[PDB]
Amino acid sequence: MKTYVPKQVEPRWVLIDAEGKTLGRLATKIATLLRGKHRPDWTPNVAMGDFVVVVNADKIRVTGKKLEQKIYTRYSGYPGGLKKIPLEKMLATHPERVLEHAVKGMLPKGPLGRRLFKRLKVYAGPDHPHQAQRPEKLEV
Amino acid sequence: MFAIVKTGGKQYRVEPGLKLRVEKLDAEPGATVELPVLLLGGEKTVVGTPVVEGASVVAEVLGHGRGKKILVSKFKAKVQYRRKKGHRQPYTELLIKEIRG
Amino acid sequence: MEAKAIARYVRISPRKVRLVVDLIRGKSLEEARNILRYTNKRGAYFVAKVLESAAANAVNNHDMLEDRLYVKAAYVDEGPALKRVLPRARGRADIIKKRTSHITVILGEKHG
Amino acid sequence: PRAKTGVVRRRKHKKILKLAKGYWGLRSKSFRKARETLFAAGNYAYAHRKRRKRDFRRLWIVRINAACRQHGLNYSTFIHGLKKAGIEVDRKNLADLAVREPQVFAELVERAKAAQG
Amino acid sequence: AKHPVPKKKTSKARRDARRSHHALTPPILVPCPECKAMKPPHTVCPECGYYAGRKVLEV
Amino acid sequence: AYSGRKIWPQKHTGRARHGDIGAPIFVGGGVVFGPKPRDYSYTLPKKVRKKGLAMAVADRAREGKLLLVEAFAGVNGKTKEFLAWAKEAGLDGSESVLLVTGNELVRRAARNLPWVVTLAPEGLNVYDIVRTERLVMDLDAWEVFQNRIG
RNA sequence: CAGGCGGUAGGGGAGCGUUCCCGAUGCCGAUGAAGGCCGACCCGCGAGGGCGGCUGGAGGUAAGGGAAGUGCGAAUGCCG
RNA sequence: AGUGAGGGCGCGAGCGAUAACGUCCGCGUCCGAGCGCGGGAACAACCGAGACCGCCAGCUAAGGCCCCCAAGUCUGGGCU
RNA sequence: GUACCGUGAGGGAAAGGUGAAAAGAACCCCGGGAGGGGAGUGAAAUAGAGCCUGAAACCGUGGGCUUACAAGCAGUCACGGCCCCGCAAGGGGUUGUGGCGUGCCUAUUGAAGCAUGAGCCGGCGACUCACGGUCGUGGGCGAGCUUAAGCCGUUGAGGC
Ligand SMILES: [Mg+2]
Ligand SMILES: [Mg+2]
Ligand SMILES: [Mg+2]
Ligand SMILES: [Mg+2]
Ligand SMILES: [Mg+2]
Ligand SMILES: [Mg+2]
Ligand SMILES: [Mg+2]
Ligand SMILES: [Mg+2]
Ligand SMILES: [Mg+2]
Ligand SMILES: [Mg+2]
Ligand SMILES: [Mg+2]
Ligand SMILES: [Mg+2]
Ligand SMILES: [Mg+2]
Ligand SMILES: [Mg+2]
Ligand SMILES: [Mg+2]
Ligand SMILES: [Mg+2]
Ligand SMILES: [Mg+2]
Ligand SMILES: [Mg+2]
Ligand SMILES: [Mg+2]
Ligand SMILES: [Mg+2]
Ligand SMILES: [Mg+2]
Ligand SMILES: [Mg+2]
Ligand SMILES: [Mg+2]
Ligand SMILES: [Mg+2]
Ligand SMILES: [Mg+2]
Ligand SMILES: [Mg+2]
Ligand SMILES: [Mg+2]
Ligand SMILES: [Mg+2]
Ligand SMILES: [Mg+2]
Ligand SMILES: [Mg+2]
Ligand SMILES: [Mg+2]
Ligand SMILES: [Mg+2]
Ligand SMILES: [Mg+2]
Ligand SMILES: [Mg+2]
Ligand SMILES: [Mg+2]
Ligand SMILES: [Mg+2]
Ligand SMILES: [Mg+2]
Ligand SMILES: [Mg+2]
Ligand SMILES: [Mg+2]
Ligand SMILES: [Mg+2]
Ligand SMILES: [Mg+2]
Ligand SMILES: [Mg+2]
Ligand SMILES: [Mg+2]
Ligand SMILES: [Mg+2]
Ligand SMILES: [Mg+2]
Ligand SMILES: [Mg+2]
Ligand SMILES: [Mg+2]
Ligand SMILES: [Mg+2]
Ligand SMILES: [Mg+2]
Ligand SMILES: [Mg+2]
Ligand SMILES: [Mg+2]
Ligand SMILES: [Mg+2]
Ligand SMILES: [Mg+2]
Ligand SMILES: [Mg+2]
Ligand SMILES: [Mg+2]
Ligand SMILES: [Mg+2]
Ligand SMILES: [Mg+2]
Ligand SMILES: [Mg+2]
Ligand SMILES: [Mg+2]
Ligand SMILES: [Mg+2]
Ligand SMILES: [Mg+2]
Ligand SMILES: [Mg+2]
Ligand SMILES: [Mg+2]
Ligand SMILES: [Mg+2]
Ligand SMILES: [Mg+2]
Ligand SMILES: [Mg+2]
Ligand SMILES: [Mg+2]
Ligand SMILES: [Mg+2]
Ligand SMILES: [Mg+2]
Ligand SMILES: [Mg+2]
Ligand SMILES: [Mg+2]
Ligand SMILES: [Mg+2]
Ligand SMILES: [Mg+2]
Ligand SMILES: [Mg+2]
Ligand SMILES: [Mg+2]
Ligand SMILES: [Mg+2]
Ligand SMILES: [Mg+2]
Ligand SMILES: [Mg+2]
Ligand SMILES: [Mg+2]
Ligand SMILES: [Mg+2]
Ligand SMILES: [Mg+2]
Ligand SMILES: [Mg+2]
Ligand SMILES: [Mg+2]
Ligand SMILES: [Mg+2]
Ligand SMILES: [Mg+2]
Ligand SMILES: [Mg+2]
Ligand SMILES: [Mg+2]
Ligand SMILES: [Mg+2]
Ligand SMILES: [Mg+2]
Ligand SMILES: [Mg+2]
Ligand SMILES: [Mg+2]
Ligand SMILES: [Mg+2]
Ligand SMILES: [Mg+2]
Ligand SMILES: [Mg+2]
Ligand SMILES: [Mg+2]
Ligand SMILES: [Mg+2]
Ligand SMILES: [Mg+2]
Ligand SMILES: [Mg+2]
Ligand SMILES: [Mg+2]
Ligand SMILES: [Mg+2]
Ligand SMILES: [Mg+2]
Ligand SMILES: [Mg+2]
Ligand SMILES: [Mg+2]
Ligand SMILES: [Mg+2]
Ligand SMILES: [Mg+2]
Ligand SMILES: [Mg+2]
Ligand SMILES: [Mg+2]
Ligand SMILES: [Mg+2]
Ligand SMILES: [Mg+2]
Ligand SMILES: [Mg+2]
Ligand SMILES: [Mg+2]
Ligand SMILES: [Mg+2]
Ligand SMILES: [Mg+2]
Ligand SMILES: [Mg+2]
Ligand SMILES: [Mg+2]
Ligand SMILES: [Mg+2]
Ligand SMILES: [Mg+2]
Ligand SMILES: [Mg+2]
Ligand SMILES: [Mg+2]
Ligand SMILES: [Mg+2]
Ligand SMILES: [Mg+2]
Ligand SMILES: [Mg+2]
Ligand SMILES: [Mg+2]
Ligand SMILES: [Mg+2]
Ligand SMILES: [Mg+2]
Ligand SMILES: [Mg+2]
Ligand SMILES: [Mg+2]
Ligand SMILES: [Mg+2]
Ligand SMILES: [Mg+2]
Ligand SMILES: [Mg+2]
Ligand SMILES: [Mg+2]
Ligand SMILES: [Mg+2]
Ligand SMILES: [Mg+2]
Ligand SMILES: [Mg+2]
Ligand SMILES: [Mg+2]
Ligand SMILES: [Mg+2]
Ligand SMILES: [Mg+2]
Ligand SMILES: [Mg+2]
Ligand SMILES: [Mg+2]
Ligand SMILES: [Mg+2]
Ligand SMILES: [Mg+2]
Ligand SMILES: [Mg+2]
Ligand SMILES: [Mg+2]
Ligand SMILES: [Mg+2]
Ligand SMILES: [Mg+2]
Ligand SMILES: [Mg+2]
Ligand SMILES: [Mg+2]
Ligand SMILES: [Mg+2]
Ligand SMILES: [Mg+2]
Ligand SMILES: [Mg+2]
Ligand SMILES: [Mg+2]
Ligand SMILES: [Mg+2]
Ligand SMILES: [Mg+2]
Ligand SMILES: [Mg+2]
Ligand SMILES: [Mg+2]
Ligand SMILES: [Mg+2]
Ligand SMILES: [Mg+2]
Ligand SMILES: [Mg+2]
Ligand SMILES: [Mg+2]
Ligand SMILES: [Mg+2]
Ligand SMILES: [Mg+2]
Ligand SMILES: [Mg+2]
Ligand SMILES: [Mg+2]
Ligand SMILES: [Mg+2]
Ligand SMILES: [Mg+2]
Ligand SMILES: [Mg+2]
Ligand SMILES: [Mg+2]
Ligand SMILES: [Mg+2]
Ligand SMILES: [Mg+2]
Ligand SMILES: [Mg+2]
Ligand SMILES: [Mg+2]
Ligand SMILES: [Mg+2]
Ligand SMILES: [Mg+2]
Ligand SMILES: [Mg+2]
Ligand SMILES: [Zn+2]
Repeated sequence: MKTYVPKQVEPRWVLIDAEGKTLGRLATKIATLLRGKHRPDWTPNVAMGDFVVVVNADKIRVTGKKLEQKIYTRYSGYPGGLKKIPLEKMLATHPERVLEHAVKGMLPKGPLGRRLFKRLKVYAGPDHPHQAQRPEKLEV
Repeated sequence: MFAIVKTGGKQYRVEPGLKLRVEKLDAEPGATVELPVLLLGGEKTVVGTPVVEGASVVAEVLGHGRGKKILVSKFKAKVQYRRKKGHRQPYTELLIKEIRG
Repeated sequence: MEAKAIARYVRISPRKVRLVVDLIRGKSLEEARNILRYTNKRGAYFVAKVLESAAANAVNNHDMLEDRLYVKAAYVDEGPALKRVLPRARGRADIIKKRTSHITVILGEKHG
Repeated sequence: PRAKTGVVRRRKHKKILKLAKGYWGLRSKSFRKARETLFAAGNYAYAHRKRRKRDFRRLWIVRINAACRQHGLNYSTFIHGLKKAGIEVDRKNLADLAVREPQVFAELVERAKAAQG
Repeated sequence: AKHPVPKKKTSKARRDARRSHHALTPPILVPCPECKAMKPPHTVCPECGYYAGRKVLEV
Repeated sequence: AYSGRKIWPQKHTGRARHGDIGAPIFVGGGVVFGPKPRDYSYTLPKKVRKKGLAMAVADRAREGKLLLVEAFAGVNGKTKEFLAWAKEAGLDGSESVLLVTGNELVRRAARNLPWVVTLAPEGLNVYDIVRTERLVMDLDAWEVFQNRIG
């Protein structure tokens, strides 16, 4: 008696509103969905997660002085090439990234994890363009 | 109707007519043996605590046999240590006849 | 039906001939003649001789018609190498391999 | 009497290259690289047979959990309720039920709930 | 100079990989307007000796 | 047969270190522990030798395959003559025979049979008796055997 | 039935295979020896041993014993 | 027979500078030979635990239960 | 005892195998030749002289699976896909994604080690033998056991 393995299956689009939610505690869940681990037929070597659409990302919330004090870095390969950006500034420019970035670092590394990351759809402001898939508004 | 049975220290979901390979039993081939039922599903739903009282699954032993050879090898480095063992796990094949209960 | 030809113990290095042979493989006997006619390599000579020897064998030996011939298969195999001593500075000596080839051409008919 | 090597060493060598079919480059063409690779392979099998067991328990657990939270309770307490109610159905089967027999899993949920408070 | 030297034999994969570009190009050719024999363009025909209508050299 | 020269200097060649090319490590070099002439013989206790010789005739006695004859009648020398006689002693040659006798002529007759092994009495030995199905002996030779042992 | 069974140096035990000897004036062999190449088959814990297909073309060596130039992956080993 | 280069850690001393992945002894332990398994990101010797083989069964240890990553975004009560 | 090396004394190789029989391939064809394609000989030419068998490294041609947003001691466990063998169920090949993953040897307190050895394959390659010891062991005889050289016999015979 072998374990059930699901056959290729229709995805499930979903909608999240990020206004007011705590950055970390939200993405911890967006990852959970993306990965698929809420479906009882879950399967680790295939992409069977949800598609997540997130809106009002620009209005995510953080505790503490993280607005000014938390610092997003990235290298550049050149000498002196380390760039360091305070959260304030990132929200000011590309607020989408803040959530994007937070969720990414919670997804598996490698081919599949990079594919699951593409199923995340983050927008600042209340409007998203995926009216076509009619995403089921999620609550938690 | 389906049954969750328990034999050879493991559990399997059976239906009548299921060909099942299991840990080696004593029955002569062609003998029929009763297997304890842990749960009955399908139309009824009877749930064992741990075992369902009246139930039983009648199965017939088709035959015994050795599984394919699993070659078990050991190797520690810089220490001249190698071992080759050839494991062929024994089993019993059952045809599931019916589900009493 | 197919017709074969093999020039062998040809004193040229295989990688070099094999370069030319790849030009004509799968080609028609007419492109092949044209291609080798103007391939700026030394190997062109030898592959050409085999390609012509095959075509002869095709019609003179195997009842096949010249207007339908094509290079169905062709290859070069390494032959025994002529080994040679090359004296280097400070007394050292090297071995030069003057390599050789076994050039094979296989022609078929096809009527498309 | 002289007992020259003869046929023996080839036969050993061929025996092992036979095993190493599929291996990459010299690991399938060189006896000495074949052997080395095989050493590893043997140990990976032995250790992975052990791991395979853990791996499936994890998989099953992840599913039983998912199925659980549909009925609004975690695997944590589900298992517990299933224990205090003397159920002995294992995870390999719990998980197959969670998928193939929703209505039965759903029942086992109510039972577990019942027998912990 | 201190005599640089290959640290490892090149693998068959990596050798042949390098030669992915070594492949030869078929001679580019055109038919002669006169004798219709194939020949390289912009060159005087070796078969009939004509170029640009005129007979250039005698074959 | 090689020289004793060190084929090349100990250091700074980049080759491995060597001595003469008669070193067993070279092809064509000497052999490490190859065979040299030998005496495989040894002096088995005389008492043992006798005791087994008697014991061999015993094994053949118990089997019944021992036969004593006082003389072979027809045999004047030729093989067919023995074949005649052998027929009568019931030696049809379906089984091997050790023929022990002092009689020069009789051994001559039986000799070329591929089922017969000829022997003088002095030559009795336990190998030859074991590797034959049947024992057949002169009374004149039995005397020798009885005398050896004792 | 009960218990034990990680293991370097090292000690002990039981086996596998190579060449040769007896077994042999035998038995197997052109209806194909040895050797080679395959195999998802059989037996063996394993070293191995069989069976089948292809090659090969003249040898082979049983049960039971005997004897050793008896098993290689490394020696900047030797030869090719 | 092998061993007669040991090492780390805890504890007790000498040397040292109440330095050293220091050194020298003593008691114990483990690595050595358990660079096999779980934890401690990674890590001989710290925590857990002494691997005969098989299983798509179960319980626990250390350590853990928000995501990467198995299990509580558990329940009270404080502090920052 | 040559080739070759060395002024010299001296050093010192490699190299055996068509087939029972040369019947050793006339003649035609391509080619300057070499070499091949027909033909012919033979049981066999996948015995064609660079000749019995013809392993491995190594080099090609053809086919199946696979690969151009994934970072790797090259494997392994699982699932899935394609191709193939299979009445069935089962299997072979390949590998997309997921899990796990510090070559072998030696020397070492300790090595994946940026310590040693190995380009790869094939073959040669190291605990022997004699005499004497000391234990164990299979036997023979036992207050006794046992012969050495040699002599006789044999010519794989033993006796004295
Ligand atoms: Mg879905
Ligand atoms: Mg839905
Ligand atoms: Mg708003
Ligand atoms: Mg700058
Ligand atoms: Mg800087
Ligand atoms: Mg900025
Ligand atoms: Mg990671
Ligand atoms: Mg995106
Ligand atoms: Mg908007
Ligand atoms: Mg909108
Ligand atoms: Mg928009
Ligand atoms: Mg939708
Ligand atoms: Mg049903
Ligand atoms: Mg079955
Ligand atoms: Mg009954
Ligand atoms: Mg089987
Ligand atoms: Mg099997
Ligand atoms: Mg170890
Ligand atoms: Mg074993
Ligand atoms: Mg090509
Ligand atoms: Mg043309
Ligand atoms: Mg120069
Ligand atoms: Mg050189
Ligand atoms: Mg070179
Ligand atoms: Mg050897
Ligand atoms: Mg492979
Ligand atoms: Mg295991
Ligand atoms: Mg694990
Ligand atoms: Mg377990
Ligand atoms: Mg409770
Ligand atoms: Mg290639
Ligand atoms: Mg180019
Ligand atoms: Mg024109
Ligand atoms: Mg032209
Ligand atoms: Mg000499
Ligand atoms: Mg000297
Ligand atoms: Mg030399
Ligand atoms: Mg030297
Ligand atoms: Mg050098
Ligand atoms: Mg050097
Ligand atoms: Mg050297
Ligand atoms: Mg030497
Ligand atoms: Mg030599
Ligand atoms: Mg010796
Ligand atoms: Mg001697
Ligand atoms: Mg003595
Ligand atoms: Mg004597
Ligand atoms: Mg006489
Ligand atoms: Mg005779
Ligand atoms: Mg005889
Ligand atoms: Mg005689
Ligand atoms: Mg005789
Ligand atoms: Mg005799
Ligand atoms: Mg054994
Ligand atoms: Mg014989
Ligand atoms: Mg014979
Ligand atoms: Mg004879
Ligand atoms: Mg026989
Ligand atoms: Mg014949
Ligand atoms: Mg036959
Ligand atoms: Mg045959
Ligand atoms: Mg092959
Ligand atoms: Mg088979
Ligand atoms: Mg078996
Ligand atoms: Mg045998
Ligand atoms: Mg067998
Ligand atoms: Mg044949
Ligand atoms: Mg054969
Ligand atoms: Mg012959
Ligand atoms: Mg034998
Ligand atoms: Mg036989
Ligand atoms: Mg035997
Ligand atoms: Mg034998
Ligand atoms: Mg014997
Ligand atoms: Mg034997
Ligand atoms: Mg030897
Ligand atoms: Mg070695
Ligand atoms: Mg070597
Ligand atoms: Mg070297
Ligand atoms: Mg050499
Ligand atoms: Mg060399
Ligand atoms: Mg050689
Ligand atoms: Mg060499
Ligand atoms: Mg000592
Ligand atoms: Mg001592
Ligand atoms: Mg000392
Ligand atoms: Mg030391
Ligand atoms: Mg110590
Ligand atoms: Mg200590
Ligand atoms: Mg410490
Ligand atoms: Mg301390
Ligand atoms: Mg102090
Ligand atoms: Mg101090
Ligand atoms: Mg201090
Ligand atoms: Mg300090
Ligand atoms: Mg201080
Ligand atoms: Mg200290
Ligand atoms: Mg101190
Ligand atoms: Mg201590
Ligand atoms: Mg450990
Ligand atoms: Mg220990
Ligand atoms: Mg280690
Ligand atoms: Mg550990
Ligand atoms: Mg760890
Ligand atoms: Mg740490
Ligand atoms: Mg370490
Ligand atoms: Mg440490
Ligand atoms: Mg570790
Ligand atoms: Mg360790
Ligand atoms: Mg701990
Ligand atoms: Mg503790
Ligand atoms: Mg317990
Ligand atoms: Mg537990
Ligand atoms: Mg504790
Ligand atoms: Mg705990
Ligand atoms: Mg955590
Ligand atoms: Mg984990
Ligand atoms: Mg989890
Ligand atoms: Mg010389
Ligand atoms: Mg001859
Ligand atoms: Mg001859
Ligand atoms: Mg010819
Ligand atoms: Mg001509
Ligand atoms: Mg000329
Ligand atoms: Mg012919
Ligand atoms: Mg013919
Ligand atoms: Mg024939
Ligand atoms: Mg043939
Ligand atoms: Mg000749
Ligand atoms: Mg000749
Ligand atoms: Mg020749
Ligand atoms: Mg020639
Ligand atoms: Mg040759
Ligand atoms: Mg050949
Ligand atoms: Mg094709
Ligand atoms: Mg290909
Ligand atoms: Mg990507
Ligand atoms: Mg993998
Ligand atoms: Mg899948
Ligand atoms: Mg396809
Ligand atoms: Mg296909
Ligand atoms: Mg197939
Ligand atoms: Mg079939
Ligand atoms: Mg079929
Ligand atoms: Mg299948
Ligand atoms: Mg497959
Ligand atoms: Mg793979
Ligand atoms: Mg597969
Ligand atoms: Mg990985
Ligand atoms: Mg390490
Ligand atoms: Mg080494
Ligand atoms: Mg280390
Ligand atoms: Mg190294
Ligand atoms: Mg270092
Ligand atoms: Mg160094
Ligand atoms: Mg050193
Ligand atoms: Mg070497
Ligand atoms: Mg080497
Ligand atoms: Mg090196
Ligand atoms: Mg080199
Ligand atoms: Mg040896
Ligand atoms: Mg010794
Ligand atoms: Mg010894
Ligand atoms: Mg020895
Ligand atoms: Mg001795
Ligand atoms: Mg003593
Ligand atoms: Mg003794
Ligand atoms: Mg005694
Ligand atoms: Mg003496
Ligand atoms: Mg005489
Ligand atoms: Mg004499
Ligand atoms: Mg003799
Ligand atoms: Mg003789
Ligand atoms: Mg004597
Ligand atoms: Zn023209």
